[PDB]
Amino acid sequence: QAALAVNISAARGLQDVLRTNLGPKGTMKMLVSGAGDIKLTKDGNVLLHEMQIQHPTASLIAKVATAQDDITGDGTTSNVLIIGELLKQADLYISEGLHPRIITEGFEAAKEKALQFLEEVKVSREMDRETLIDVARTSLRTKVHAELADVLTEAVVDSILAIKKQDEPIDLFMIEIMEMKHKSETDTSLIRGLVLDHGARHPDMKKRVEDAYILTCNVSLEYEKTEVNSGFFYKSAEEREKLVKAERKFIEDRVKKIIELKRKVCGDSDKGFVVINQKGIDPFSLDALSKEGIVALRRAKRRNMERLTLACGGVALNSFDDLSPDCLGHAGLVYEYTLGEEKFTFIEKCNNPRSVTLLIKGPNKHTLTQIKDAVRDGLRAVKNAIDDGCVVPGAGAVEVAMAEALIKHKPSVKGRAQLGVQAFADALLIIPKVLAQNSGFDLQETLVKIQAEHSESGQLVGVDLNTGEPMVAAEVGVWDNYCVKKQLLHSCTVIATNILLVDEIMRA
Amino acid sequence: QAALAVNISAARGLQDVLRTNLGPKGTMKMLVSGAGDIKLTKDGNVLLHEMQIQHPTASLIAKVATAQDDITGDGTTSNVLIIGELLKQADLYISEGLHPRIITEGFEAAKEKALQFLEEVKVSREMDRETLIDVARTSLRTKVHAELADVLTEAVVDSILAIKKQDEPIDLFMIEIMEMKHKSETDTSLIRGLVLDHGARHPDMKKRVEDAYILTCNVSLEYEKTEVNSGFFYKSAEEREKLVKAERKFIEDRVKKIIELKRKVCGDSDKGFVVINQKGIDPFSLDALSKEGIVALRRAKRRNMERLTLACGGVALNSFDDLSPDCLGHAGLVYEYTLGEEKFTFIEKCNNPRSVTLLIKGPNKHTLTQIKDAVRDGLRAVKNAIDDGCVVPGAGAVEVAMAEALIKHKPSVKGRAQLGVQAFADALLIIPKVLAQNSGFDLQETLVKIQAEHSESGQLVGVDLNTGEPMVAAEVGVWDNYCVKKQLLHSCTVIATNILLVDEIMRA
Amino acid sequence: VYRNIQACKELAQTTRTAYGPNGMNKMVINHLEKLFVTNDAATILRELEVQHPAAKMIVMASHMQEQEVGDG
Amino acid sequence: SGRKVQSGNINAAKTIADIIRTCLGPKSMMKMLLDPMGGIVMTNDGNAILREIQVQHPAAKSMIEISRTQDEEVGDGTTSVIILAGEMLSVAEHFLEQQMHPTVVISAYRKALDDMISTLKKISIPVDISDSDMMLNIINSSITTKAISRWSSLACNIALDAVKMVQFEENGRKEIDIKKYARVEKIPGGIIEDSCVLRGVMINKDVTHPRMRRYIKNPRIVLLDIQQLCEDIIQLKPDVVITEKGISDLAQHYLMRANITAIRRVRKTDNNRIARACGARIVSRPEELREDDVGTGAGLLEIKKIGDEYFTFITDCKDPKACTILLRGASKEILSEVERNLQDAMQVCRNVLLDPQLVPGGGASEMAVAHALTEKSKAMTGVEQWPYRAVAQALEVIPRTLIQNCGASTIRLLTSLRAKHTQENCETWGVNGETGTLVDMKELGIWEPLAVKLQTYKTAVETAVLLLRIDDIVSGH
Ligand SMILES: Nc1ncnc2c1ncn2[C@@H]1O[C@H](COP(=O)(O)OP(=O)(O)O)[C@@H](O)[C@H]1O
Ligand SMILES: Nc1ncnc2c1ncn2[C@@H]1O[C@H](COP(=O)(O)OP(=O)(O)O)[C@@H](O)[C@H]1O
Ligand SMILES: Nc1ncnc2c1ncn2[C@@H]1O[C@H](COP(=O)(O)OP(=O)(O)O)[C@@H](O)[C@H]1O
Ligand SMILES: Nc1ncnc2c1ncn2[C@@H]1O[C@H](COP(=O)(O)OP(=O)(O)O)[C@@H](O)[C@H]1O
Repeated sequence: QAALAVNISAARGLQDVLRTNLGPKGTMKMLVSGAGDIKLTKDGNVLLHEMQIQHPTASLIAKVATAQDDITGDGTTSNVLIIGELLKQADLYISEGLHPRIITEGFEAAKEKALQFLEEVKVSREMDRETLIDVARTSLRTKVHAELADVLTEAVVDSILAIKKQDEPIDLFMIEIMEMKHKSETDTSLIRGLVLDHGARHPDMKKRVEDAYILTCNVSLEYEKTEVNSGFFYKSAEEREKLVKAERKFIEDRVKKIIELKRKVCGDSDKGFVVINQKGIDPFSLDALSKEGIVALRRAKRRNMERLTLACGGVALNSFDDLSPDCLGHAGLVYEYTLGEEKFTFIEKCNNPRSVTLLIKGPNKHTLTQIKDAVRDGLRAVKNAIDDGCVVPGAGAVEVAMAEALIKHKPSVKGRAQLGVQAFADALLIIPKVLAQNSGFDLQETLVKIQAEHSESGQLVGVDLNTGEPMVAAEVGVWDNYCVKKQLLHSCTVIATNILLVDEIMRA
Repeated sequence: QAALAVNISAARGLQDVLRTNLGPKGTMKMLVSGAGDIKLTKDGNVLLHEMQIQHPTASLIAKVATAQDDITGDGTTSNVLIIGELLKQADLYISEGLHPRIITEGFEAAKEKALQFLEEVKVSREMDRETLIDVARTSLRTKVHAELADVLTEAVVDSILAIKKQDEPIDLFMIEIMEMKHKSETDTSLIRGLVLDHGARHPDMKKRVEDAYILTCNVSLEYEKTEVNSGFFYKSAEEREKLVKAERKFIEDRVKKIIELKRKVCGDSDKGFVVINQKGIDPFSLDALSKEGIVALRRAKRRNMERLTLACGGVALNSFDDLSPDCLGHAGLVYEYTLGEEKFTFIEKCNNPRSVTLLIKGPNKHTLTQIKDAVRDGLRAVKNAIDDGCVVPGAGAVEVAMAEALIKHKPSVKGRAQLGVQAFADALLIIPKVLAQNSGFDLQETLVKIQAEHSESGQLVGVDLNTGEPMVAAEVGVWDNYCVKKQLLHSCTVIATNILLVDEIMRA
Repeated sequence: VYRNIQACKELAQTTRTAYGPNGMNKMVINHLEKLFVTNDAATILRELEVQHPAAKMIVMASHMQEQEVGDG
Repeated sequence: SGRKVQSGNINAAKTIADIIRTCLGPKSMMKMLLDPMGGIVMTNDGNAILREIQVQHPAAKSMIEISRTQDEEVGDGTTSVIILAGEMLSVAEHFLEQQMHPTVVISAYRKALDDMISTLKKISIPVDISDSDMMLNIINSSITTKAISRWSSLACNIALDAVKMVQFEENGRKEIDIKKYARVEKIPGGIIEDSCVLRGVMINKDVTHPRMRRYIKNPRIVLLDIQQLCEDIIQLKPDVVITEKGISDLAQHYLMRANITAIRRVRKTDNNRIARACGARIVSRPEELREDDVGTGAGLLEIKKIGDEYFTFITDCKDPKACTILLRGASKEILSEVERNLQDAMQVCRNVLLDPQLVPGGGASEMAVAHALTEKSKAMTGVEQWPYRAVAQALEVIPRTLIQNCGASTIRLLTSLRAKHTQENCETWGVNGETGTLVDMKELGIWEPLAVKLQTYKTAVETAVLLLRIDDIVSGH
């Protein structure tokens, strides 16, 4: 009776808060924390995961929405707008009776009709470079500046078309985003193979490695000593004075094992023996072995070594010795690059060059984070477009045609479910409206123009976010993902039903 | 800037107050006075004259509605409901900017389309007793108890049919209604010709007289040879004695003229001439007149002379010295009815077969006023129906047809005026909705069934307020008036656009 | 509508106990502040100046009942 | 005091009765729970909301406990009891106020319940046992409309074996049954279709070192809790002995010398089911030793490791009263529903053995019994007949809430149902729970177990008389 009204008000408030974010031309919000550090972002997922919401059921909506749509690429803010509009439209009929179950039946029937419509509208144009360009641009211009997105589209699309050779979509490890703080943010490219965070204390050991062999195996040039005896150095410090010694024999054992490894699998000072340590190493043994042609470094994280297993090769055990070099692999180039003060090791052209890392040079922390999120979103969107193989006309093209199909589907359903279907259509109509409003033009001017021209066009058609003119998104380059639409519709219907079925609230 | 929210909320509250009044099964409302007087009524014509109206613009709406209804006086509640719904629907689109002027343009276009559509759904046939029975039933069941309307419709249709002169319409004073204080309602009959308000109940009065004649006198016992009446000048010696003999001769001098006037027409007053006086008459002259059948009475209202001038013939001028036989008005059959306390002069077969009087009878005014208002507006509606040559289907059948016509006229309009006509059409559905609500059935379900039936069948399906089912609304004789609908279409639009165009209320 | 029903119910309950031969007597103080003892329902109701209009309707209906039946 | 205490009790009863009156049926509304920290949970189950809600009135606590204890007794119907009790107390409102003592009300309610039992036993259409077609019809009637819509076959077969592997012919003909001796194994892994039934209990534990014999053609399992007992077991030489003590390698060879295979670190949850499956007797006191020390256990054993973990397979038991229903799948989010569904199916089989009947669902049984009482009341006399009619009238609460949480207007539908039902002699017309329209239940294929209906009505009447018997609550605060 009134719990429904409370939920409606909370959902409308959340929708109104998230109104001015949809679309590339939409403005962006900024997040402030108690510490003082601020984040500047526009993506709905991070906004809902970071906002401090007052109303409880609004927090419910945000949490469940993020949880469900983590599976698909994005569309979070569009989903929130559609569910808010659904609730408002249902309220305009509930306020005069209209028991929520009938509205639920109408919603489910409209969902079925919209699913069939989307199935028969989806366009299966064969994949090429140009379509990937268009998808990357559409998915990137909605998270970062215009020209920055234009620069980043080429990098992301080239990386993704490189990845696509496996004929199966895989992600996470195979694409790595490195972060650094060069002033020139315009520098953004891709590096094949691996890029290591940093190296060790080596004065011009190998540099241009060219051909190399990778064994790693967490070398022990600074093998752990026996420092821990009882708490700390007590009056009985002879343990931490002498027992801490005699472990240099481990370091010399590793040195000699690498010695015959190098002059067994190489036979010359060339062909850099690439090894890594998970902790620091002593410069003495390090440069003594590097002067023999061994590429030894230190202080690397795990993710790089697991990537080395699949992209370079070689086992990795901290406690080890010389063993079968069968696991060892080869690298085309292990050249090291330094920008200003910190060293980057470019492990590229290696065996299985499928693994590729992405390079950005953001000036400060928040721009770096926004760039990382934008490139991740673009990668996910293009991967989904690869997987479905059938892109769909965006810019509100599918939504308006879906609304028209639902309206023409009104007499098909009996009972009072027609009211639910009509409300569902009017709610799905929100997306082009929000696009036009965020762009700056009048709401209903653009909406009426688009509907009127789509009446005779037959083909799908969107909105140009530069003049308000209707535009055929198919021929321009605006594209969305089939799976995104599927998951959005399904989750939207589910959450709308769940909220509408509530009757009363009590404490606990 | 958007300060019209208060106006629109007041209009919505006024609509809510006047809701639950349409249809024969509407909910009656009781009006309490400051002194404690209680009035029972349902018609909005009087219901918009409450003791208080609260909000100012709500009072403005009532003022204009009760100013514009007097042309027809049958759709005040319908008009207010339509205004509330129009404003609410316009609010649904004014919330997102959308300056009201374009909404007014849409309203104008929708009004033009609706007036154009009115010309076909109307049916124009010849009207006779059985056809007017349906009109009287429809216009009466909504303002009185159901059973009483059954006997009153037949009592009014015959009266109006008999008093229809020609193509020229009726006069307001041509029909007069009289009441009494009988304990039992005892149906309601009809009397042709004039009915006396009050007379002299002297036992020698004559009741059954045929071929009579009538004359009106002002004063006959106060001033000699003068028509002025005032207190006797006791201080004046000449005046006191002159008026004492004027108490005797000022009546008899013209009484002899009256008796010779009637006796030359018929020996010893065979025709039984009748006379009426503005005030009382001398008891001796009263007996002298009653002996000859002259029948001297009193209390002649200022309108009886004019009414009998066109009904009983002649001129009932109060000037005395009649002399020539030209002021007398023939009374074919004068009958004196004295039901209970008051005596009434039934002048049958007078010099008019028109100007009848009703015999409405019932308990104390608490309900007799409702009965008289119901018969009054039923007479008004039947007068309009017999005036115009066309009638329209009722029970909201026409409203759904207008809604469909406006919806199918949507693409022909350009710009946001399409949205304006859409809002107007959606607001037009209030009549079936409020009828279903008042009848007790589900609001939206009944309209869903009605629209489903009307979609396939060109017949203007209506609502049956006993089962909540679609009904043809033509053969059932649920016809409503036509001119009322035509005037309502203009009168709703003008006030709607006027209120929607207001801005920045000022404290003058 | 429930307020009118409550008013009529209270008015009926006031004079219900006086029904039949075993009616309780009533302490009746008129407008001019005079002692008066009786059990007749019409006497107290004709003295009861109730305020709710629904009560007015029911009492005037009772008055019409007394008009031509004289009791009940 | 006086009437005020009973009024408070029954008002607290009505509040928690109608707090969830909408929560039953196939179109149940979903309730809204928030704790005072911002945590939010969306619930559709009456038991969960009644558990999480906090109330202080003793009457409300008592009825909540009544519902909770009735939950395990029968399963389904856990909310209809609360609704019925609340409605009966709400109609007893009007008789408590007119100054009649609660004793006559209790007498009338008991007479009404006595009529209830007979009327239910009359109109219930008979149903056979283990026949596949109407058994699956029952499965659709009760188990479905939940998250096992696309996996009903596994629940069907598990229930079909379960109703046959817990048979107890103790004091009659299989009328005794239990729901806790079934060796259920809910192990995640693989497709959900990996579930299967195996005759005889099986144990998640086995010998640490499998260098030894476990399976013998005549497993004489003996329960047991120092080698003195080890070589005193030789009194009959059972092949396998189940104990709860650790066994060493030398102790294991001592067992081999004793021709026994003991087990270690096994809980009573396995031991009792082993005893039920094998039908043995436990004895350890030296003076208690006799010819009855060892009872023959299962008929076979097997050594097998399923899912990279060591199990004990007691297959082909002497008594098929504690068998194994293996269950493998993705996770447990589907299998709790399977557990409650198999519990319901075992109850259905048990009552069909007791009273092979299925009362019509969808309020048809409620309408039939209400009509029976409202026609029987016309003959019998006494002031006690007012509660007798009141309970029957208030029993109409199930169809009214069913129609209410469907969209359709309850009043018109209820009047149409009753008016049709009176003229109908043996029709038992009900209301569709999904569309809110009148339909004969035999056509719609919906039915309800007789035992659960009897338990619900009897528990509701008993709760009503218990809450109307209380005359005061004051013993402190
Ligand atoms: N260049 C463009 N012109 C018009 N519409 C666009 C353009 N780029 C993106 N869009 C629209 O933006 C929508 C996605 O934006 P948004 O929902 O804010 O991002 P997210 O998917 O992260 O929630 C898509 O539905 C698409 O139609
Ligand atoms: N028998 C009937 N069945 C259905 N509707 C009726 C019937 N009689 C009258 N009506 C409805 O009553 C309405 C007119 O009453 P209304 O306009 O409310 O009078 P007013 O406005 O003067 O109070 C018409 O629209 C007509 O549809
Ligand atoms: N001796 C009696 N036994 C039973 N009932 C009686 C007796 N005398 C009168 N009555 C009842 O009392 C009723 C009328 O009493 P009451 O309400 O006090 O006055 P009124 O006659 O104005 O209604 C009658 O209906 C009658 O049935
Ligand atoms: N699909 C359906 N159609 C009609 N009635 C149903 C349907 N499903 C359940 N019911 C009725 O609802 C009643 C309550 O059952 P249910 O709500 O499933 O469990 P609980 O009794 O624990 O709330 C049953 O008596 C049954 O007759």
